[PDB]
Amino acid sequence: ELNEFLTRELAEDGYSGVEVRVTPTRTEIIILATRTQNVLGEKGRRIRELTAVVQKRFGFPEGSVELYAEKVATRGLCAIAQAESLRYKLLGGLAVRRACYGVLRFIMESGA
Amino acid sequence: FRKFTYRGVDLDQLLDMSYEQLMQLYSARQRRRLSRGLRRKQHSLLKRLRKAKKEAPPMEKPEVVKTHLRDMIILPEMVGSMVGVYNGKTFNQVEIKPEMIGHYLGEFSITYKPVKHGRP
Amino acid sequence: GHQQLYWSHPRKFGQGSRSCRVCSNRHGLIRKYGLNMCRQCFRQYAKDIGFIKLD
Amino acid sequence: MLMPKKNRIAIYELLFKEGVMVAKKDVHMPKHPELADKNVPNLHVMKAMQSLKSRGYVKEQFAWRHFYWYLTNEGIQYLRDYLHLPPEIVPATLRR
Amino acid sequence: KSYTTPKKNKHKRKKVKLAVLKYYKVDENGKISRLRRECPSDECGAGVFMASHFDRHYCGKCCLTYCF
Amino acid sequence: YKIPDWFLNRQKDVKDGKYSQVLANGLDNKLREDLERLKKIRAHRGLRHFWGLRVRGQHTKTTGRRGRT
Amino acid sequence: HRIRITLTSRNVKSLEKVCADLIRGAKEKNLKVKGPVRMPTKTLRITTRKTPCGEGSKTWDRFQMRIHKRLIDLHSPSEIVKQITSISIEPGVEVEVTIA
RNA sequence: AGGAGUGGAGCCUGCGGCUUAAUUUGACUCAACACGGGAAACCUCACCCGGCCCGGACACGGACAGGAUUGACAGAUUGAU
RNA sequence: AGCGUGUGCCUACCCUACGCCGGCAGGCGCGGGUAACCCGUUGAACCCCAUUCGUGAUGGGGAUCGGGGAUUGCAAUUAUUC
Repeated sequence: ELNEFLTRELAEDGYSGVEVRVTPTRTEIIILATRTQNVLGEKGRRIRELTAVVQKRFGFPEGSVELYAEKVATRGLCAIAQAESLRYKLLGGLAVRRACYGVLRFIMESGA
Repeated sequence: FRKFTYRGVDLDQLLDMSYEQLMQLYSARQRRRLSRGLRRKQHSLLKRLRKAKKEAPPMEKPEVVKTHLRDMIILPEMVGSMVGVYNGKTFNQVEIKPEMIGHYLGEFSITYKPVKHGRP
Repeated sequence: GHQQLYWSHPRKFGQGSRSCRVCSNRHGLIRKYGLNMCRQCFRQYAKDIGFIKLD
Repeated sequence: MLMPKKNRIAIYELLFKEGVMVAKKDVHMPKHPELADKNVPNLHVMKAMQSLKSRGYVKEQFAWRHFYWYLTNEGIQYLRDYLHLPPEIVPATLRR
Repeated sequence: KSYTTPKKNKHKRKKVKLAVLKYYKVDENGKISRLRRECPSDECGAGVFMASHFDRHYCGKCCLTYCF
Repeated sequence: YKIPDWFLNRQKDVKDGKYSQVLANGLDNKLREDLERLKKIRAHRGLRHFWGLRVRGQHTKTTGRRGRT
Repeated sequence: HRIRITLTSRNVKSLEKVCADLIRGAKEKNLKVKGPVRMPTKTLRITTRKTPCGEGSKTWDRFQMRIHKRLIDLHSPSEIVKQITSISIEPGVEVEVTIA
């Protein structure tokens, strides 16, 4: 449910997946995306709203949930990020073969 | 010409009964129906239905009060009454005979039609 | 009496008292281990839960 | 939507206490779990925040069976001049 | 959908002209008179009032119907 | 003769209300008057017995082919 | 004290690695420690139809979920147990400590 | 080459057909027919006979604090307090 | 004998040893198990031993149908189940 919620919300910044790591009296969920400057917003507004909605939805104690956002290298080796990029390129208005050739050339230029 | 009865007791005695031994005069399903609990949850309709039975006209045939309840236990309090019970489309008018105590109004009103076949 | 007859029918039991937690469809529910999904949503979301095909 | 005034207000200072709001899409539920001190169903929250979405002050998101709402600055200012607030209280999502 | 059966209507509610001024009676002297009944419950202390019917007096919300 | 009341084929009869085991011609007479009583009170069971169909409430779409020709 | 530490996880390799790390710490701390007792594993089988509709050959899916559980006993006070369990923990392995 | 059989008997279930206010519907050789994970007394329910509420956002024009509007007990009417 | 399952999120509904009552279906007090810990050494059926039956639509087969008694559930008649 967490992965579904973030792949519906963060469709713009190239979402890849979550990584929930358990700690004694602490939970933190690492978010790996492409635009890590845009997931935070201005002075970390959006990440605060995401922590708040996770705390209010999943039934967690207050102050026990802290989200962390990091960028991942080799964007061309991630299937979800390239699929979202091709979706954004088709939705903005472009030739489908042109976008497919561009993303395939980017993937094999990334070293696949 | 014969005198009518139900487990040996008479009609006037059946009117002068209480529910606690009416359980033992009734059958197993009807005793469970009376012994389930206080009739208030779904059965305020049943309560005020017996109030509608208790409401009586002068010395004529009683008026045909009509229901939508097909699972009513026949009681001695409604002997000689007229009721039109719902079968889905219409209201089947029926005389409550003194032989029917221990039954349901859904039995004397047939829901489906008798099937008369033709050609394939 | 609409406030009393809006939801007067009991729903303590039956298949209408259960629902999927993804699409809310009352058909083909998986009540084993408290997944409480339909079979199609379970096949959609089976890999990331931890269920894999080996047998 | 017929709605008591106290429920509208109480929803509004909950929305301005923390700048998020969550609700499950079900109308036959008696009380909101977060507002268990008072008496209001989920239908009031859904229809009120649907009206506030239509007038254009929140986002909207549906993941599985729950709602997700996010305030914008015009929505912030609308709550500030609806709730009669001096310019010194902000929701915690904007401050650190 | 217009069908051959007659169409029902919602209850329109009849509009009274200044009913509160009919409750308090003002004479030429320095006194105030209460025509209809009052409320005795602990929920409504002295605020709401009862109905002036021909055979009962019905409360506004406390349902303290006293029939003569 | 110390035979318990639950060993009887006719317990709590609808007319006289006593436990009495009935024998052959009496059994046929009691069944005949029971069906006559059901037809007289015009219950669903009596109507199905008068028509000559399955009365216990089972599917008659496929089974029961030798009822008529 | 009778201290029991229960480890339950889904992977087997990370579970064996963290169990090796804990028994190595217990061996280098020079105290009496019980061996890694291996409880029988549990499989969670869900069998469902592949097609969403009711058309096609009757093919079925077979899902499994293996669960591995270990328990290792120690003879020490509590602070040693917490300081040895809060070192180099793995994300996919649950640790759970009680005292009888 | 053989084994268990099925098709004949009773019964359960599904489909076609007929009947019905309604007997909801998809699927018709393998590749439709104990299939839709469909073992439905109510919910399921998508079919029929009847009655309640708006859960018709938002924008415009009327409307209105002298009242825009909400709710209901005596008694009849269905079916329902 | 071996695969399993078992006190559930808004969700109320678990598996049962033991003692008493009743032919049985069942009812009441007491305890266990969030499980290699308790049901449970899962005293399963088919088999094995020994009576009764004797080629008879028969003690094969249990369709159809009547009466009574319990449990689930708000409600079982078009018979829920036993």
